[PDB]
Amino acid sequence: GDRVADVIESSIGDSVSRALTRALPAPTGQDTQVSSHRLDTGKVPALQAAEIGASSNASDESMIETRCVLNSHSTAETTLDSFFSRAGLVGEIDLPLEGTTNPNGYANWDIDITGYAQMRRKVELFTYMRFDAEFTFVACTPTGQVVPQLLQYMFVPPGAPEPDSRESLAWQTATNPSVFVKLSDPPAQVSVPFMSPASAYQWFYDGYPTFGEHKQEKDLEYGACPNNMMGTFSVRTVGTSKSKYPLVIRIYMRMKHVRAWIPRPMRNQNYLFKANPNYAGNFIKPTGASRTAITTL
Amino acid sequence: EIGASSNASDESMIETRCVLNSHSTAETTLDSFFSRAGLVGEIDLPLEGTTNPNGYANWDIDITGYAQMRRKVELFTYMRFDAEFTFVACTPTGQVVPQ
Amino acid sequence: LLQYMFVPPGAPEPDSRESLAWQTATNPSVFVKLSDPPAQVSVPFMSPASAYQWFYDGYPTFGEHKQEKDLEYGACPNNMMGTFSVRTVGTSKSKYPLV
Amino acid sequence: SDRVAQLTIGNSTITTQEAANIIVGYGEWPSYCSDSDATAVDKPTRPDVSVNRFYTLDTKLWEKSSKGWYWKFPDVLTETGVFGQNAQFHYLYRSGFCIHVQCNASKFHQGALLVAVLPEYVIGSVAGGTGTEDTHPPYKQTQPGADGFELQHPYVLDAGIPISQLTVCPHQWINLRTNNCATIIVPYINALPFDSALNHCNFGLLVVPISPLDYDQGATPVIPITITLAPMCSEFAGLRQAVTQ
Amino acid sequence: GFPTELKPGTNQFLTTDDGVSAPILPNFHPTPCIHIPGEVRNLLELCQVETILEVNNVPTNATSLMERLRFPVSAQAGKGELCAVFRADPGRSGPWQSTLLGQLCGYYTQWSGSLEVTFMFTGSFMATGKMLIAYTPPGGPLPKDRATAMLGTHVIWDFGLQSSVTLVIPWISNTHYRAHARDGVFDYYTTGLVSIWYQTNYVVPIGAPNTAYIIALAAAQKNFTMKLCKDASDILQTGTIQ
Amino acid sequence: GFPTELKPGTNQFLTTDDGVSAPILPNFHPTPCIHIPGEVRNLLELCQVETILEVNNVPTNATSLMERLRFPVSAQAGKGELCAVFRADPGRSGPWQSTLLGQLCGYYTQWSGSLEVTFMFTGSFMATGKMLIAYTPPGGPLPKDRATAMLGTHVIWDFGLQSSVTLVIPWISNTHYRAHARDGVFDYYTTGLVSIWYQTNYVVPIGAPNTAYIIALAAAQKNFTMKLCKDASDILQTGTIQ
Amino acid sequence: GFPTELKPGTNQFLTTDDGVSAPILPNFHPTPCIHIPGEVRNLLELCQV
Amino acid sequence: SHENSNSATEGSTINYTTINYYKDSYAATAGKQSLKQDPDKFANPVKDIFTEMAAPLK
Amino acid sequence: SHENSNSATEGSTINYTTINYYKDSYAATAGKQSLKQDPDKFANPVKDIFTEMAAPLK
Ligand SMILES: CCCCCCCCCCCCC/C=C/[C@H](O)[C@H](N)CO
Ligand SMILES: CCCCCCCCCCCCC/C=C/[C@H](O)[C@H](N)CO
Repeated sequence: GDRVADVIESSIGDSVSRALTRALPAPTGQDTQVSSHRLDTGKVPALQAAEIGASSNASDESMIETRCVLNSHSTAETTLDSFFSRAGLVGEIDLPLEGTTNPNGYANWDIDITGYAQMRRKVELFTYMRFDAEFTFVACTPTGQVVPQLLQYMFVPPGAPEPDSRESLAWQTATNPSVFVKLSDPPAQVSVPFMSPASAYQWFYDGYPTFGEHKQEKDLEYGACPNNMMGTFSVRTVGTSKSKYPLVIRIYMRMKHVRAWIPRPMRNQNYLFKANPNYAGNFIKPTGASRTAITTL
Repeated sequence: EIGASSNASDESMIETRCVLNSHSTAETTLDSFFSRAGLVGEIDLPLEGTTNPNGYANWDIDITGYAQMRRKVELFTYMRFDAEFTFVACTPTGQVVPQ
Repeated sequence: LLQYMFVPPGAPEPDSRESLAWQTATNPSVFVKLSDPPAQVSVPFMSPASAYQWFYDGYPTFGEHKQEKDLEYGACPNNMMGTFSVRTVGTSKSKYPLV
Repeated sequence: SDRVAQLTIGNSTITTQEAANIIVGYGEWPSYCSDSDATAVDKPTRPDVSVNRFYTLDTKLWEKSSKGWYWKFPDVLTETGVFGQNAQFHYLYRSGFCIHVQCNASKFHQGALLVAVLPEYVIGSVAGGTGTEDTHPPYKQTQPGADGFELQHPYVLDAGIPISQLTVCPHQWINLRTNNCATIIVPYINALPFDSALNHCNFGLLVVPISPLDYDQGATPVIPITITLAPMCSEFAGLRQAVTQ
Repeated sequence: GFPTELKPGTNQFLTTDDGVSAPILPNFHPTPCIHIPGEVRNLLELCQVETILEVNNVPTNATSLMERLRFPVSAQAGKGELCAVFRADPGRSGPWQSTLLGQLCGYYTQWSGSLEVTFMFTGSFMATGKMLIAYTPPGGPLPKDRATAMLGTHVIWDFGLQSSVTLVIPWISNTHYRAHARDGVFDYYTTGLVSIWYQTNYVVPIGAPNTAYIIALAAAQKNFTMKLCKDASDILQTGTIQ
Repeated sequence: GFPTELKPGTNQFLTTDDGVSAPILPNFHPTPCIHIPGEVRNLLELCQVETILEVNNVPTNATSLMERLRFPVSAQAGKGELCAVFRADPGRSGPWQSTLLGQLCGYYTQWSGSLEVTFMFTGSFMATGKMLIAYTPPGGPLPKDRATAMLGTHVIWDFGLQSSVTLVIPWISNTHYRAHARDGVFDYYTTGLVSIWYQTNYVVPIGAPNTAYIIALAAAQKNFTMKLCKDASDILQTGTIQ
Repeated sequence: GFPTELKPGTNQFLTTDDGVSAPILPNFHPTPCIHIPGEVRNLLELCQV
Repeated sequence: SHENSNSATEGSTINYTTINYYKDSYAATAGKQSLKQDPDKFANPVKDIFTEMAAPLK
Repeated sequence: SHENSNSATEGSTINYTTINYYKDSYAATAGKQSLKQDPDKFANPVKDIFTEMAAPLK
């Protein structure tokens, strides 16, 4: 009844092998002879050599422990977490008593990396990443003087509406987690989990309840001014009215549990915009400091 | 079909889940539903006026203060839960005072 | 509020309050109000050898005795090594003298 | 498969003989691949054959004034190329590949190329003043054709990424001096378990002549470049639309 | 005082936390709860209990509210026209907004709004005829004829002895739902559709009525789950709630 | 209250620390990460992957940007002159600034910028000739002739069937890099050098081209390590980044 | 908050004390000290030379 | 016990496991040397073989 | 030991037990996998039986 079938795409033989646990290296190799050692014997100069092997005080004997330096410091400040060590000042939200920047107390901010070009440079060596997040908040007057006042913080998950006015019920809500603390108290250490809808951070169609990706016909990547609905922040001044002091809030983001994938060449042009790595195609520049000649330095 | 249950039932040679461990998969229980703590009471004390002139202010537990909370809580007939409360006091302009 | 920061050897010198070296990411910094208890802190062994000894140990350039390729000046901060920096937190001046 | 099916020609412009040049690393089709997982109410299937043979798209010519060319995937798997009979209907796609590049020249020519595959190679366009943050990504540039497209500024890779550090990705050095073969294998690379048939274009293939082509007068002034590919382990499924019959 | 350390995270207040509580009445023992049946263990098992679904949601008045639930299958045209179509979006608008599955979807962000359905026929006893039910996968246009809809996936109903049919929807996830860094820039949303076609005319012996009514059900099964608890936003208020 | 002690280190804030965090969303389980290939384990294994290196970094315009990478070996003089020289400083300026090893060195203070290199020849097929490659240890002057450079350490290349050569640099640490208690007083910096000498003239049969091009590579191995994580300082900004 | 007690000795500062320190640079490993001769163990053995 | 990724899928085998603990005695996600699912260090039968003499057939 | 509901009555068998503990090492009311009164997972003798052939008597 059935007359057609073909898949193949297989190989047979030495696929796998025995199962052991021997994580200790042993003397490997020795020597082998070739020919008459000469300088200009005719074929090739500058001949080679070989060794046998040894691994610290573990492998082979442990009679003498003569390391290069008598235990100066640690030798592993190169991992991914080590690279992503500090916590840079990402957010610099400013609240005046009166003015045009933030008159109604409310101030909306969202997570991004383009705020720091250096941070973007350091973070765009790869394609796929997966990390947690933390945040710390410091509030001070422009002249640096603590005052008695209460503040309201809240995190906004992706796709949640935007609280615009102080009277917005989104301030009340129940689902958006909120934090209350006086500014005289120590800063508000807090963590944020991995909120992406995939296994790695990558933009395109990931935001908005509607469609997305390239070549729009059914969606706008605008969402008014808050483009790319994602994890944002909100902050008020607690009170039925205005406050009595100017405020200068600050943010401190810090990665943790960092894992990368697929490295790529870093960058050799100045950044121009957000979410669109353009460059100065008419003002293309070299990379290193060029010298005069090649024969001389 | 026949049947299989994760890496427990049958073999455990390969563990190919749908997503490489994105997050937890149990944010649906009753407690998960009743997660946040909503602002139920908004008692207001003026220095002088008509609302609460004599300092005292009486309030009682209820749910009708929030229609959304009542909607969420009236899906059933019988319930049995504990309770907690937290209190925050501030001036209308938001300035702590010694009292 | 005050801002403290440690500067490892060979790092640039923050001269003005507007210097981005104040911002940085690599120089560890400490923030604490002065009304709080003092800021206890530790500093590891930062020398490039197995013991403290001057001569050619500072500057990205050369050093030691009989200079021909380097100056042990580095402007005023001679012998670039572990230094400290301190500001007054604020977009402007402060209201009190400090010691 | 084999070397025949519809396209049976096995002799290019130089009409070469004396065996072939492949230089195999793996052991003759090292097994099948996986199926992964999902998190929705969708599930794909397999088309088996009719995509298991070889394909040889058009040959682009190398000259002294050349700058380099690039390709996008799976743009050439669609109607933009030889195929296009089972590429625009379904919704999900995923496959490995067996890409082979064969050049040809006499013993009197000089120059050297460079092949490289850059996953998620999103072009930043020519830019240079075309102020665009997020309005409308182009379709007339990112999908040139099965012929590829000549680069504008190879040093910055027409995106701003330096050409010097390219060798991080898998790569071979096409050198006119000694050999003419280039075989590369690229597995599936995507964050999501399965890709779409739309603007989620996978890795792009780059070919840049670093060592310029040169010769003496009287010889052949142009050297052809052949491109062949083999879609190991491909799938196709997914479709739902308006009035059906 | 004690060999402790000042903690740079205290003195604050979180709304989604827990910790050492404080009982106020020590001398207390609440009434021991006896086993009353109908104890619900999870917010699920409400997402797969059958609930009737409105499709003919044309009327908006008060008296005619009834026929929002069922639709006619009378015998006027019976060869190749369409009965009704809809989407598969649970918590946006339209049909699923009326059932319980959509009502529960209105409390999360990761939904399906899919899987098995059921159609119950109310023909008298002597009605015969065949209906064509087809499903269109996401990212596809609805067929312009019955032949095109016949392709892909479909099922042919009948009225002889069926009185029921349970089509099931598959589940597929390929693209990005919403990756808005800001709102008002992206409007790209699409979903598969379901259609009903008159296969053959509605046969009836002389004496039986002409118009019947097909009802529709809705449910799910144990594959998909809801996620990302977000606060529901509604208008189910009147302001004056004394 | 409790039998504790007041702690004279709390209430402060450190930027390079860790401690008891505070999750905000308990009901959450992020997507389980499947095994996607190309997972990088350490910032290393980028410091020994071959990357082409520019030496003829004379041009500074836009069109002529290409030949910064390779240099000519044409046959005009072929007995005893010099081709090109450079230093071994990774993260200061010049050649290594263009490769990936120097780019990674620009993030630390304890570097080497050394070890094996590679040269790939692009002669047509029929070019013969011998090149002299020599390395000068630190604290030494570059030889004024080919004979002096021949001494010490060196290697003689050829074009018959080589098409490649991999010289390796040793690693030596004797003096003090920078012991500046203040800047502007010390300017004593030096490093070994590498030179290329025309051993014999560039032979070619009548019919082949005259000028060829040698390319150069760069990599390391598993001996040296980077240290003292310091913040990189650059100018890769434009101010206007909307 | 916790079942603790207010401690009537904290908040002060002593000049001849010790306690929980605070390192600033986690990614660090100072040079491993090799055995250089002439290591002095105690302020004594200078009082009888 | 042990969880494959977290709930049903595969891929986060030795990547993500468990969740968290109290604010004083907490932990994280990692792997140990004992009590694994399966050690992946089993291969490398050949290590040095013959020095040079492989196959001078041509 | 074990309490039936809390004092005398029945119904809160595996619902409410014990009260509380200190402010640092506390607990709540739940059930375990070992040390029960009686496991209630004992039923289901039949699981698949004959495929279709039950009783075509009419
Ligand atoms: C829509 C913005 C990017 C457009 C495409 C350009 C490059 C595509 C791949 C990189 C962009 C997404 C992948 C993640 C990159 C960075 O690591 C993320 N911003 C992490 O925060
Ligand atoms: C350049 C300053 C010293 C010039 C040489 C004079 C004496 C040389 C040996 C002593 C100076 C370096 C060795 C260390 C001495 C003191 O213990 C260090 N300052 C420790 O802080």
